[PDB]
Amino acid sequence: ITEAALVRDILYVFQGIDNIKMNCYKVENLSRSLRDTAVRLSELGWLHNKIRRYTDQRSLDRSFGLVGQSFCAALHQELREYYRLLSVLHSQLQSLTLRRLLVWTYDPKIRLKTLAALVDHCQGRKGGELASAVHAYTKTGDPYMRSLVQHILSLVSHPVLSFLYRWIYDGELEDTYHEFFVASDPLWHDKYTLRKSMIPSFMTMDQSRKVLLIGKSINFLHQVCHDQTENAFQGKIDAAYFETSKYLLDVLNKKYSLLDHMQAMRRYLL
Amino acid sequence: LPGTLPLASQESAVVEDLLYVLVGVDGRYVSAQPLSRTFLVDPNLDLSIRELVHRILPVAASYSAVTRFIEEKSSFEYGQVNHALAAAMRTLVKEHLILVSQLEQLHRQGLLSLQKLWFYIQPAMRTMDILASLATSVDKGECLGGSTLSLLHDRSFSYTGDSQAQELCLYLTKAASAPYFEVLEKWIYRGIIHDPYSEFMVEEHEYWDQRYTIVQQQIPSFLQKMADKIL
Repeated sequence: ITEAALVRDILYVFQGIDNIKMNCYKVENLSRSLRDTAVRLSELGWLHNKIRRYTDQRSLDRSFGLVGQSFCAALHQELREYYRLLSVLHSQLQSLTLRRLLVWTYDPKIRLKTLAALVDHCQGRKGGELASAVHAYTKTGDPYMRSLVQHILSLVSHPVLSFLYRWIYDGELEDTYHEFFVASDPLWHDKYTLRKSMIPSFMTMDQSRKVLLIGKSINFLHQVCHDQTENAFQGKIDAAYFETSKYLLDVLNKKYSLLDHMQAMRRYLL
Repeated sequence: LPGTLPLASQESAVVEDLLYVLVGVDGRYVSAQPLSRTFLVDPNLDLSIRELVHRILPVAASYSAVTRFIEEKSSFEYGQVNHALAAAMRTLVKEHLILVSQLEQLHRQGLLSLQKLWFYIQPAMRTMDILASLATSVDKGECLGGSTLSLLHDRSFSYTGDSQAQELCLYLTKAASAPYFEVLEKWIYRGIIHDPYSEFMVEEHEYWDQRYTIVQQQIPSFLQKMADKIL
């Protein structure tokens, strides 16, 4: 068996398509110096399977949510590039050898090491609980991984910050699948519950009680009151707080005006 | 006879026939079977090719099921929305007839190996997988008029974070709702309701609570908030 023939099959084992057959890609003759280097190279292709099965099994059921899509659709932009590398490597096979591949594919032996171990740490997590389990991969320090995962977080946490900027300025939460940590009940004491399970890790437990209070302050301002209208992130919550609440008292003291009712509920009821 | 043919060269024969399969024209080896279209490749071919060919063909089947939605849903028995949804879904098929033209020319020079094909079609495998899901969710429940515009406002919200399949479903809705919105312009600044096919939300009759009645089915589900101020 010529060395060139091995270089022909390996360029397929990098994808899943099997001399080299299918958990290690046991190769089945040739000299021992060849089988050993194939084994490690063939195994990199096996990883590519574990990351492909997830982005194919969960791209099937429609009950994975809105965050579980931006994650399952951000594991593909990090795979087209892995399909560009296989393009270049195939054009030169017409020269490269085994010992020349090791340096070519030494870096995509790591990105296919974090992604193939990022989809196992978050298996049953849907909704925000998944955007909180791909953030527990940033406390790593490794400047090559902390700058990769801190990009997938910037895509996975886009739908979460889509409900938040909706449940703060308009107070109209809408999620058929239960993802947002503000659960409604089909106007102050009930119909609003802080979901302890779907709070993202990158929001402190106190910040999660200022959104449930800004959403409630606007939802209640419309129906019952009968009226219609990072560090910069923390400043946005407080900006939406020191304006909405200050307006809720004005409409509750001039038209009835939460404060204007406390005084009026003492004059008569007391 | 690809069995008695060398390995590294027969791959250049499949990539030629494979390009024809994307077009939908019956090829030499990769043929089609009578009708969700299922293909057959060959009994005696290399294992490390067929398992790779069968990964591309899901862009042929998702095209032999969209071209059959254009050549059908353009009839007059369907309204002024199942028309525009079938025209704005025809500009795309043209842009796919070019991405197979650029490959038919780049293959002459020998620069198109099978492994190189599996990379270039990656975007054309994802777009033809959205149009082959609306063309099967518009025929599942018979939609014409408004209910075929509620679907294109929910299939566009489910992709709220993809940004590669939401810039698309926002091009279909923005184009499959102009004819519906050109009669609304006539039922707002004036009283005349043309609506030849029975699809508009408001239908007239022949002392006035029975003349014009809101139809419940044909409400676009994004005008649901103002379904009363319209009438």
